[PDB]
Amino acid sequence: TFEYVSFKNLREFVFKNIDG
Amino acid sequence: ASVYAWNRKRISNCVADYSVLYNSASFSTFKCYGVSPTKLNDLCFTNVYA
Amino acid sequence: QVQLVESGGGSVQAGGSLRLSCAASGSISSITYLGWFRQAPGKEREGVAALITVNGHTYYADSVKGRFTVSLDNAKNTVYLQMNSLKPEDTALYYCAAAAWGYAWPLHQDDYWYWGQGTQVTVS
Repeated sequence: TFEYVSFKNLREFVFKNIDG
Repeated sequence: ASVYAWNRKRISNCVADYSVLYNSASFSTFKCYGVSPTKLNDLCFTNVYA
Repeated sequence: QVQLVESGGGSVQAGGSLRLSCAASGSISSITYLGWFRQAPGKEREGVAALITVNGHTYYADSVKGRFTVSLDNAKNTVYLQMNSLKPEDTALYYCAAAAWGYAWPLHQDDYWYWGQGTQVTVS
């Protein structure tokens, strides 16, 4: 029910699921 | 749509103005339950299926 | 929570003029719709005049079309009903009703309205 449009590189990420 | 096939369409991630609905000059039996239609535009809620 | 006081009735001859009123008191900004009713002796109470308070749109029945006018006075907090070109089929009890849920043309008795006490209008 959603849509979005966005070595040498290090694509770091951190994910959190709190309060819904 | 049809009444054997009134699909539960999901219109999402946009905005719907309702002030042009009162100035549409065509409404016959415009019925709002629960909340008044005056306070429909400013405050919204989830599950906006149509 | 909304109290309606109506006046302006009386007896007038055919072709004359009258001007009903219906003052509102209580939750005024929640009221979105004022409709005028009419109940003849031996007939069901039907819808005659209609007025959206927010929009200013007027809706009239086919038997009163071209003769009847409804107006809103927000300063005096009173809706009006001017009677022009009267005929002796208009001898009835008139009622003013208020709605805080929206507008519905045609008027229906079974909906939720704030009902007044009624005014006698007698024409002959």
